[PDB]
Amino acid sequence: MKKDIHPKYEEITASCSCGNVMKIRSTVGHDLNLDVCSKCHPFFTGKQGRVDRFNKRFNI
Amino acid sequence: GIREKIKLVSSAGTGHFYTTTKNKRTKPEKLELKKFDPVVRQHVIYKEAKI
Amino acid sequence: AKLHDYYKDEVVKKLMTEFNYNSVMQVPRVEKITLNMGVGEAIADKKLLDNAAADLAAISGQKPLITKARKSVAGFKIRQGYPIGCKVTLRGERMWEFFERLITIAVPRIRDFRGLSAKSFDGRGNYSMGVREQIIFPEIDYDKVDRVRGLDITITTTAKSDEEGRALLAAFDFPFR
Amino acid sequence: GSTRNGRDSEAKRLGVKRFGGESVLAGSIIVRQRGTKFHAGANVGCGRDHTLFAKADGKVKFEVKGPKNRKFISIEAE
Amino acid sequence: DKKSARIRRATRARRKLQELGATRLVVHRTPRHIYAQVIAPNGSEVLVAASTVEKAIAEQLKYTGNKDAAAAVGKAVAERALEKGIKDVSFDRSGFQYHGRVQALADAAREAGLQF
Amino acid sequence: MLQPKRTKFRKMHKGRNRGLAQGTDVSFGSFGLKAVGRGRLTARQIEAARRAMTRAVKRQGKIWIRVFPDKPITEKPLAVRMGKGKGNVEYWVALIQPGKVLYEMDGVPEELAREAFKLAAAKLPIKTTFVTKTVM
RNA sequence: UCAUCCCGACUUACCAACCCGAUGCAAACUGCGAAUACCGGAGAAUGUUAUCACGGGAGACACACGGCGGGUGCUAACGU
RNA sequence: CCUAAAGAGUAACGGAGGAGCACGAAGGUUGGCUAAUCCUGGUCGGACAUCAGGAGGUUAGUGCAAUGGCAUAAGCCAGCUUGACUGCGAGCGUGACGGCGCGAGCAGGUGCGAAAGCAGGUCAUAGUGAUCCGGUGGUUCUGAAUGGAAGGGCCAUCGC
RNA sequence: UGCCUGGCGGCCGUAGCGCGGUGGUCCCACCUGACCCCAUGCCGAACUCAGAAGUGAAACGCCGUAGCGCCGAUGGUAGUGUGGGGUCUCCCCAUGCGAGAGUAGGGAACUGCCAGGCA
RNA sequence: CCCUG
RNA sequence: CGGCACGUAGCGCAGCGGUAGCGCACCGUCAUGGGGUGUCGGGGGUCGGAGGUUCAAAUCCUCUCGUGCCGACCA
Ligand SMILES: [Mg+2]
Ligand SMILES: [Mg+2]
Ligand SMILES: [Mg+2]
Ligand SMILES: [Mg+2]
Ligand SMILES: [Mg+2]
Ligand SMILES: [Mg+2]
Ligand SMILES: [Mg+2]
Ligand SMILES: [Mg+2]
Ligand SMILES: [Mg+2]
Ligand SMILES: [Mg+2]
Ligand SMILES: [Mg+2]
Ligand SMILES: [Mg+2]
Ligand SMILES: [Mg+2]
Ligand SMILES: [Mg+2]
Ligand SMILES: [Mg+2]
Ligand SMILES: [Mg+2]
Ligand SMILES: [Mg+2]
Ligand SMILES: [Mg+2]
Ligand SMILES: [Mg+2]
Ligand SMILES: [Mg+2]
Ligand SMILES: [Zn+2]
Repeated sequence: MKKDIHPKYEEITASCSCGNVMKIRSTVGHDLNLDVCSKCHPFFTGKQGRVDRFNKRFNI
Repeated sequence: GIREKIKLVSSAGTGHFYTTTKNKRTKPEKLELKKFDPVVRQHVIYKEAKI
Repeated sequence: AKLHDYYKDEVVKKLMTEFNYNSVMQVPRVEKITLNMGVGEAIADKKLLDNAAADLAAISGQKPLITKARKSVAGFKIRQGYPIGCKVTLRGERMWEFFERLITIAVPRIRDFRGLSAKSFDGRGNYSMGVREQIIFPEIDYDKVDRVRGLDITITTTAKSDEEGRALLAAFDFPFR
Repeated sequence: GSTRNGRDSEAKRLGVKRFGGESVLAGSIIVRQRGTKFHAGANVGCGRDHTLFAKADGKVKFEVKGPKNRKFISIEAE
Repeated sequence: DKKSARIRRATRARRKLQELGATRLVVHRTPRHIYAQVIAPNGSEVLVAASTVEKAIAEQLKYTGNKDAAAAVGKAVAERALEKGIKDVSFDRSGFQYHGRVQALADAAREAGLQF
Repeated sequence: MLQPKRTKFRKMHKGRNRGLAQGTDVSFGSFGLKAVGRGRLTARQIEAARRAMTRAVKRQGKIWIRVFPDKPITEKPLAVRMGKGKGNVEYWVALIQPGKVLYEMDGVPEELAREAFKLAAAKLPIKTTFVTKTVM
């Protein structure tokens, strides 16, 4: 750490739409509104045929 | 070939000069060096002057 | 910092459990995390290097090296010592805050995200990864960017092998696929 | 026909001037060389073209020393 | 590694002093302790030695790796070198930067009587 | 016609051919043609001898050529005064001392190998002889 | 050759980088290395000081062959 | 560089290459650092641009040819500077000579370093030209009856 | 007096690599923090400072082990000075010197001063 | 400018 | 035999450390009943071959095999 060359850097609150709040030390200044966090991504949660469509299509 | 001779004359006013070579194509600015002057016995500013 | 607390409080003894070591500092640590961005078009325009350096300062919270060419290469029209990249190195609480930023913001924001490759290790336990669009990063805002840009990330650790490194990253729940 | 060769330089008179066991005066040249083929030991100076000279009177004496097996020239004072 | 790097740093000064043939005040610094030896120009025989591992220093000093440690061991090595009768030694930082503990050592020796 | 693919220098001193050769042992194969006299061998002589060996034996066994013409020989063209520069390179030789195993061969019956070596020796310009692999 | 968008699957009339094992060569190669030679010191004998310095006078600066080490030439020349 | 025969030297219209410069930093010191090449991983990026790790150990580098050097680096980076100083010089090498070169130390002043110390150019060896005749600046040293001056001398330097 | 550890040397591979094992009371190293002394062409990575919770993991030291590197005979061979000789491009004899390579074998260093811990 | 016999 | 001049698209020619250029020609469309001329719009080159330095070679060097020129004289 020098002085007076690094970009300006304070604590920031961020809020994800799944009801999540977290506490992140950053540079943009203003607080963050987040689309998706690690607690609600489909991959992270884990939530991520021809004969059957033929039978359901042309069932006899 | 392109380096040409210059004389560094003293600022002590005694008319004493060293002589060097300089590349004026690369560096148009003059040359000032604190070097020894034998008649005033002091290290004094020698500045560039033409031959 | 809270990731470091998570490390020191649970990850070390978990590593102890499944690896049956003799030392709590046989349990591996993260040696350094360095961020590179090769801006090789600086020979076309040195100013976009300055814009890119500002962007990498924005993500890093840290002034970057403007790194120059090691040896002149004919094919890319570069001379030795020509500034063609930007880099930072991150250590300590900066590891932990930036790693928190990554694992809790950036990888949810990857466009068409399906997890990271576990085969990205270099054979010595150190991990590397490539980000294509820095706009997934909230440290930079949308309409003030000039060009689409990417970067690459390396986490160098003291782990002696790839299974060691992937076990450590799975302890940090790094999204392998 | 014609030749592209035919050039040479004057020989530089290199080599050891004062061999092992000489009595030397101060400032006498021991070895003229290109580079430190022989290195300077005690009471021996290495002039700017790597010329080894005796800084003091005495008897000149060759050795091999060091971890890399280099030849050193010293002056054992009489 | 760091030990071989420090040896590589110190080698130039050590061979310069060995060619000049002056008595050497060599410092060695560890995170916990510091050691100082005044040794003969032959490079094989010590004259005096003083270190923070000695009881007669560690009993009155609190911690052995600080400026107070450096100043005390410099004072101590200074009077033992004077009573052995040297008065003239050349410093040997042994690859450590002339700063902090090594600087405090040299200042302690210089104020307590050695000239270098 | 054997020749090095590239060399450090285009011309070479005349030199001398003193001493006795090493490589005096059959190394790879079993049956060898070994020099007894002393002299040079032109790459053309090597090629002619090798052709005689291979087409006498009719492609059985295997042939090792234990010499290589590395030495360039100059010749000054005719009606040219002495001096005015070393002559141009003309052909390549191999300096062969006594006791040099010149040719070597394997996989062939003894009488056939002896006959093929007889044709080879007839093409060679120097004294040769037949040698047999010894276990030491 | 099979499939021929990425992919990919076969055989080599074959050619072969690195490394390993083994055999050579080098005036402009040396991880080795003589005999001689050369410098210096000590010692005995021998030599009409044979050694060095300074001064007077020159001549000579077209060499030849033979031995050994070589360049060049054709390891040709009573060649160079 | 070889020929050149293990001191020096040694010829040919013998065998191969270079120079007629460059640099006020590419010099002085102080402090720090270590290369080529290959493999693995990774966004554009591909065989080769940047990064990380590993092997390797100078196969790199040296302002420019080759040889001999160089890790204590002479190689790379940064800070501060002008010793690329002035008058000398024990002694020595090398030349037929003109000359050329190394040089501890002394006196004056300086730079770097906390100091010991180092510095009278660059890793060394090429990058050059006698003398005459003049030109420029300083120095009363001389100055054709005397005072000056011109001219001349000395020192610095310029023109093949 | 003995063992272990650190520093400085002697010596410069018989001493260096590799493989296996072993050590932390002390020492050493890793280490814990660093707004401060200082420092990073960014990073307390290095360097520096303030300490001593944990670890001998890495490092380092020690021990064993020839898979190597290394050393290395006796004799022989090559070469060569001097004198002679031949079938004289090259060799031989008398005599003096005598390699390099290789083989048997050796070899997992030895040692000085001071300081510290234990007995 | 030319227009296969 | 010795120099010295050049090997660039199918042809003729420029360019002689970082870029390959001009004309004729070929192709496609217009104009014509049709051809030519004309008009519009394109493309095309291991830079003779090989290997050396350099970050890089058409340009710098060496050799190479082609074609041209000038001398191969006193006896
Ligand atoms: Mg004459
Ligand atoms: Mg003559
Ligand atoms: Mg003669
Ligand atoms: Mg004759
Ligand atoms: Mg010689
Ligand atoms: Mg000789
Ligand atoms: Mg002579
Ligand atoms: Mg240094
Ligand atoms: Mg330098
Ligand atoms: Mg330099
Ligand atoms: Mg130079
Ligand atoms: Mg007058
Ligand atoms: Mg008058
Ligand atoms: Mg005047
Ligand atoms: Mg630390
Ligand atoms: Mg261990
Ligand atoms: Mg031997
Ligand atoms: Mg061992
Ligand atoms: Mg017509
Ligand atoms: Mg006539
Ligand atoms: Zn969420």
